Amino acid sequence: KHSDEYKIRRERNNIAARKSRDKAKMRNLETQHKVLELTAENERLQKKVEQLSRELSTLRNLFKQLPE
Amino acid sequence: KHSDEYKIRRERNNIAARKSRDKAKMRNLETQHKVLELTAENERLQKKVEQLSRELSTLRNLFK
DNA sequence: TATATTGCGCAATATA
DNA sequence: TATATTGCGCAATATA
Repeated sequence: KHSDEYKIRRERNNIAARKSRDKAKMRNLETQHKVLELTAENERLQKKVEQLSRELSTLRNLFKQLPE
Repeated sequence: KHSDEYKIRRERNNIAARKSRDKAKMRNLETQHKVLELTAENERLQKKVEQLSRELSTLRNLFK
């Protein structure tokens, strides 16, 4: 077209495009930050599982050394 | 309207630009998938914590 | 009718 | 010389 209506629609779409690109770029930043939070939580849970597993294994071996 | 050197340079750059943004899109999707991986893994580890705590409490009840 | 989404072309820019 | 990167825009598509 390349008329007055075309120039107006292109101006509005260029604004919407930049706004949509900003939203996606921000969503990628929140996703990267969420990986850091989940990784720290994952390391805390691994240490807790390891601690309880050793505590349960020691108690189980303690019960198995018991006579009839 | 355009020289042959320009048409070939633009043809090669379109391949590079598409290849470059294809990898960037895959890296962004990998970060999104890592959220799903860690979320399901943290849920599994929390269930393992609760399982070990129950097995500890059940075994300690055998004292008396 | 409107905005939102996005692969693509472009050229400036970065890098090899 | 070359490819790699990327911020506008464009236009086809999706959505309201």
